[PDB]
Amino acid sequence: TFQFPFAEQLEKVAEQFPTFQILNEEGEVVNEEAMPELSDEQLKELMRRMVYTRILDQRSISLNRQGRLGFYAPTAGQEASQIASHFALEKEDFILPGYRDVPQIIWHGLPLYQAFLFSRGHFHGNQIPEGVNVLPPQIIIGAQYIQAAGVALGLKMRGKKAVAITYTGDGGTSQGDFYEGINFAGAFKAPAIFVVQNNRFAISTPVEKQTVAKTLAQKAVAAGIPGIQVDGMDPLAVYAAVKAARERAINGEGPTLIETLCFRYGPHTMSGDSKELENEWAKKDPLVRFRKFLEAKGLWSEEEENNVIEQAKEEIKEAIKKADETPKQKVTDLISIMFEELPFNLKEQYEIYKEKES
Amino acid sequence: TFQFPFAEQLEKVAEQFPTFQILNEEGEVVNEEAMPELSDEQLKELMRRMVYTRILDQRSISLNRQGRLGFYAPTAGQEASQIASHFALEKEDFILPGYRDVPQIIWHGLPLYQAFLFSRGHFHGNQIPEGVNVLPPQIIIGAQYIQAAGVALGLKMRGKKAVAITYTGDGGTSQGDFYEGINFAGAFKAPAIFVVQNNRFAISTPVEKQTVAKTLAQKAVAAGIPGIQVDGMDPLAVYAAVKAARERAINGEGPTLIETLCFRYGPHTMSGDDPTRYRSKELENEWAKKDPLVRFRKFLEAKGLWSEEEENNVIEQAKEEIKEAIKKADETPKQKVTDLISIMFEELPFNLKEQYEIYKEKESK
Amino acid sequence: AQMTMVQAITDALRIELKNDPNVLIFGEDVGVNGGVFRATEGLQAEFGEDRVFDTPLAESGIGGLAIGLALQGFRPVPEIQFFGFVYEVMDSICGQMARIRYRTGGRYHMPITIRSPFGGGVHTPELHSDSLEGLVAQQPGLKVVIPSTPYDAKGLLISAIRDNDPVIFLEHLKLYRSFRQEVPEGEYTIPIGKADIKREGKDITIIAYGAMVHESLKAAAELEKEGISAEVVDLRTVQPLDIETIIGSVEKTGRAIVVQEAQRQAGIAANVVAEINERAILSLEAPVLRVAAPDTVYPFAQAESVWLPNFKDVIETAKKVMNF
Amino acid sequence: AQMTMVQAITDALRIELKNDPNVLIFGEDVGVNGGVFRATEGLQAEFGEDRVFDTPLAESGIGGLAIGLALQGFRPVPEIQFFGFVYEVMDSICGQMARIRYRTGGRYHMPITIRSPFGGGVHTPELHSDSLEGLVAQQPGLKVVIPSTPYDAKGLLISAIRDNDPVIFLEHLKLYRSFRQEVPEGEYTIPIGKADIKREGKDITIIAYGAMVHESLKAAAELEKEGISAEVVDLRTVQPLDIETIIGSVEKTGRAIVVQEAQRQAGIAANVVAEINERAILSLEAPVLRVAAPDTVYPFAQAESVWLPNFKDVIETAKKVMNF
Amino acid sequence: RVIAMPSVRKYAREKGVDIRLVQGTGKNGRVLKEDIDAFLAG
Ligand SMILES: Cc1ncc(C[n+]2csc(CCOP(=O)(O)OP(=O)(O)O)c2C)c(N)n1
Ligand SMILES: Cc1ncc(C[n+]2csc(CCOP(=O)(O)OP(=O)(O)O)c2C)c(N)n1
Ligand SMILES: [K+]
Ligand SMILES: [K+]
Ligand SMILES: [Mg+2]
Ligand SMILES: [Mg+2]
Ligand SMILES: [Mg+2]
Repeated sequence: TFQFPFAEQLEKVAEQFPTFQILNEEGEVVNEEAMPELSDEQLKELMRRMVYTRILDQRSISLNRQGRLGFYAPTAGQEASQIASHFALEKEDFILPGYRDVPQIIWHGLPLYQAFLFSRGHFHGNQIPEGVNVLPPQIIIGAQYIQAAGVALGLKMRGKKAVAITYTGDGGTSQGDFYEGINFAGAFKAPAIFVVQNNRFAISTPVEKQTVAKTLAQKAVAAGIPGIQVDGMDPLAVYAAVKAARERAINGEGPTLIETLCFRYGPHTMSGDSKELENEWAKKDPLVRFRKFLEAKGLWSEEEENNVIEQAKEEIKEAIKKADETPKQKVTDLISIMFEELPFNLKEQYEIYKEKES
Repeated sequence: TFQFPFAEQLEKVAEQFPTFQILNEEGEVVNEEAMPELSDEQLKELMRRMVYTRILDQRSISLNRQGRLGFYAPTAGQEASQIASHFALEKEDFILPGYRDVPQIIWHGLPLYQAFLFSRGHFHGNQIPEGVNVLPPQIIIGAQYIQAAGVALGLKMRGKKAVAITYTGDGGTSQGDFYEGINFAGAFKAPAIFVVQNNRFAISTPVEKQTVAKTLAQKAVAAGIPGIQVDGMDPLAVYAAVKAARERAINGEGPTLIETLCFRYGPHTMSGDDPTRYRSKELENEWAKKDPLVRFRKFLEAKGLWSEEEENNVIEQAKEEIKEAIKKADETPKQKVTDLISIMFEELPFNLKEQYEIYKEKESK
Repeated sequence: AQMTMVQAITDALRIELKNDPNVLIFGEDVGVNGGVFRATEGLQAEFGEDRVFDTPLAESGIGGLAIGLALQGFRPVPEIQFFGFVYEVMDSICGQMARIRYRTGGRYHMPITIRSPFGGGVHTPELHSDSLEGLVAQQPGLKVVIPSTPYDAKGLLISAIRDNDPVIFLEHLKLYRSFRQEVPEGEYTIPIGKADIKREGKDITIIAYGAMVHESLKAAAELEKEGISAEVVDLRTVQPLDIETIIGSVEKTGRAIVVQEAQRQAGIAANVVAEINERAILSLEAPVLRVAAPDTVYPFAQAESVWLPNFKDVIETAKKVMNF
Repeated sequence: AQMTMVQAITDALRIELKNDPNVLIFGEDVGVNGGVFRATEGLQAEFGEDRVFDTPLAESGIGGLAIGLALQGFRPVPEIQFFGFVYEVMDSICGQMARIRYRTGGRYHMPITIRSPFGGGVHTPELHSDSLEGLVAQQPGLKVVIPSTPYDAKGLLISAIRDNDPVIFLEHLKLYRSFRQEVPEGEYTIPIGKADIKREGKDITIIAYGAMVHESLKAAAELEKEGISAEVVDLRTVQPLDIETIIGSVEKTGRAIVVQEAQRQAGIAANVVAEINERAILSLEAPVLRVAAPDTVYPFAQAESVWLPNFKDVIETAKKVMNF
Repeated sequence: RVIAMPSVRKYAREKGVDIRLVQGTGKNGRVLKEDIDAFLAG
């Protein structure tokens, strides 16, 4: 019987999505051609931010166990994927984060104490400062992708030379909204950057159980847009991919999908939950290779690292104090932010709760 | 700045999905190696069913215009896509049609008069004969894809050597449920055949407005399953593609996506769509020459397997059977509210028990 | 001019496109084609594809696109082709856009109007005619508007578009062009959340919306010959309810019924009944009864005439209340 | 044995898995992990990956899978991780499985039980604690079950799974391990659509479901200190309502209130009020009032204690009704 | 206008009492079942 070349098909499509890498685990440059143009100060700032973010995760976990934080999704291990991608953005760019993408929106301008109030569950945590282009973290997986296509189209219609960037995880890619978002952006040639952070696990679910797709980058093919699979533990690879995607978008050529290969060293969240598979990825730590890369260039030192750590600890201490001091929510606060003009039922209930709060 | 090979990527991927063809527009075999093994009688039957279905289309449109049918999504131009794909199936295979895929489920065993009752809007039209493995036409675009994944999984779990086959259009490929269905089937390595009938328009919307994907077949890549693009005006190509997908599925290798390149000569449906608002006559005439009936007739005639008498016999047969079916539809008793209540649940809940008694009394007149 | 309801809707859209450069209309087949019911006919030709455009076939994506566009300062007016398809986009509506002002403590908002046809009597295929207003009525942060006349539709649609929070605007398929009514040219608004008295009466209050307002006015004409004076209240907006107008009427008549096309277990009738019993039970001569469809799935098309509530059911239930 | 509600759910699931080989359990993290709240712990270990399995992270696909498996003779028991995620799967639930027996005139049916947690008081993130029972209660062809005790959960879940049409089984987060109760080992059932009296009383009927049953029992004990005797009725099933039990109670007491955790514009309380007004208005000494949450989006977690109805609100409203 | 619960209004009719005449001894003038009985008994 006649045989279609399906094995070849699978293999040939795979060949189009090889893992992009600039820096190996020893901090050696293995792709000089693709090295992004960054000043010495930029490279240092990149490291500072990743170190800072690692400390933020350690403190957030401790503060959660103390009851001083609420909902928290650990980020340790994803600093290249989260901080180096953000580092490629401009202030005019719009971020649509998932629930784990708190570090990106902090670096983009959300005050740390508001991030803590988001965790705790306080409307003030979500009152984004004006002109800071972010949404609060999205709980509905994939919803941020279809919203991102609309933000990107909005930017395009206004002639802005900016992108919408959005983040989800490997589990995220199985959602209808994941596919609809990339396809809509593709269809409108919209300046969107879609980032898939593949940390191997959707809660307890291995990525192998999401899909038989051999990469997640290749899902771009279904929208007819370019995809890139990147070493997600490599700050320079991540940066270079998002930078390239941004350039393509802002010049009218449409979106890109980027899959980062990373890991989260911690639990899914702090709500509910191999030792050797955790140890394997511990050696690939983005901090390790970037430390080596900078130290070989005379751009980093124990003293600078220790300084950033203490700076992070002090800023976290003050942010949590500032969260403690924000006034408690009243039902009349929640009613007042429901509409511009209160409908009759909410008018009545406002008076009831005003009187109760008196 | 460093440049990723984005143009090469698009080029090389889409190159993995060239249009599969066996018969060209003149009915010449242009791919002898792929020729499906079909007997002289099977070839004739395939032609008879495609002619029959073309008449069914013409009559259905006429009946709708007379008020004798209700909802109707014309099928002329898709006969290779619908009929030759079904021809590759076995009785045990389960069909999950869209609203235009009425001919597939008729050939799979839904009586013609029930298809007509489906159009008119009558519960009995959906009372599929027992052991006929189909669902009624699905109105929610893409819902049939995620349901097909579950049917396929169920077949796999019972160890049946059968497939679930489902159909949607070019428009349907934009739906989240399209994507979730093929991904779920891939993830569970389930025996599902997904067919996308690309007839160039989703109502008034050109396929190029759905997606910038060069092919619809390449959407398979997101689920990590194989995709095939086929000349949907070529009965032999469609057949061979579905047969190959079926072989893969039943031998435990998981699903396939098949995109057929066809055309609908008629409007989207009979409820007001007007193709002059969104496409040219020159495009319609261009696809008129690709008529699956034209090449397949030439192919059969050159083998001595078809004649005008045989064709006129099928046509007269279709017209008589259609006339009986509309009569049988008319003779179906009118629906009562008590009927609709009774098919709601195996055992009626209190509210429906109450309302049953009320309408029973109303109906005693 | 003497306009049909669909003409009134088009006129509202044209006026808002003209007067607000941020207004965008989009959805399946709304562009070149001008809509499957011609509600956006000529709009793309007049105002351009940058402003009136077709989308890929995906309701969820349409919802997301509207949310995104709103974040970028636009005033989206997306269309959902039939409201039975609302199930595909329920998260964008109820999970997202209804909640964004609240979620961001007023930092962002959603000036979105979703237009969708619904309603029975025209023998549509499955999930085209379903009454699902009862679902979005339960989501805080939305307003839900349902006109019964051309005059109401134009004035409420303009109000809806100008409203800076999400409004669901539901268009009854039976009423699109089954009659004409005088409609003022130019812009006018009708307050959202405000009912109106379609027929003044003394003996019983009949509360209705959508196609059921006509069935109620028909019933009230026949009830008059029987010596029963019915006040007919068109809700116009079903979330939020115009409590003052409803209670005002019920306090005068001391008797009321609520009429909906939706199944008894769906729609908004139970909410109206609960509000009346709460605020005006010291005026009630009798229970507030509901006229509603049977609790089955929306009828196969040929069964619409025996299943859909009609003026005869309104008469029967009115007289039930009168004789209690 | 003394069991928590989550333990009773697991025991019921085990019983059905063993009794009926067509029973399958599946969803996000239900297999290896035993579920987010451990409701399926050890079930895959006992019955295998063929019977209890993980799915990709996609609610709509899970719905579709359940439907298709049901078409192939299985008895699917899928899980939606939190019911705020129902918006993703509304078409499979309301547009499809609820309608299939009707759609096919009894040729196919959907013996499906959807399990999903909901409910507040445990400081979850956004869209985890919302009460969305009001949405599925409006869809003909579905039954909606909400237990408040271990004994009820095990008896109702076995009935749900055995029921040959779709049942939504909603599990309150706060009640999963809030207390232990004696629960018979082995199988037993409790009828769907049947309420029960949690506390006998003569002065006021308090109707509640979910976590509000405990709040109402707490209120009743405080009311009794003042010689106000409240009859507490646990709906157990919110669709269909146990009319005979509710009405029997209200006719005896002559006064009633309905208590829900959902927003006033949501939940099912309005339906209960409407059914009481319709059937027993002649017994009412006072209007039937509702205890419900404010009509805002579900509260930011730290605002839960000021927003959620509690026994103090139940006491206040009961007294309002006694003094009306 | 009269202020009265539906049960009272219905009781008035079943015993042919015009309720608009009766003086209510309930809160804010609300007429009660025992007032219908006090109107009948003189
Ligand atoms: C629509 C939706 N369905 C289910 C969930 C439950 N859920 C929350 S986080 C999570 C797993 C995370 O998967 P992934 O997309 O890989 O993101 P990660 O947490 O690894 O960053 C799941 C299943 C959700 N938040 N939203
Ligand atoms: C979920 C859903 N959304 C929208 C529609 C409205 N609609 C009905 S038929 C149709 C055209 C579909 O186009 P396509 O998938 O290419 O299939 P075709 O009708 O051309 O066979 C549309 C948009 C529907 N039936 N279901
Ligand atoms: K609006
Ligand atoms: K069931
Ligand atoms: Mg993950
Ligand atoms: Mg979806
Ligand atoms: Mg099409």
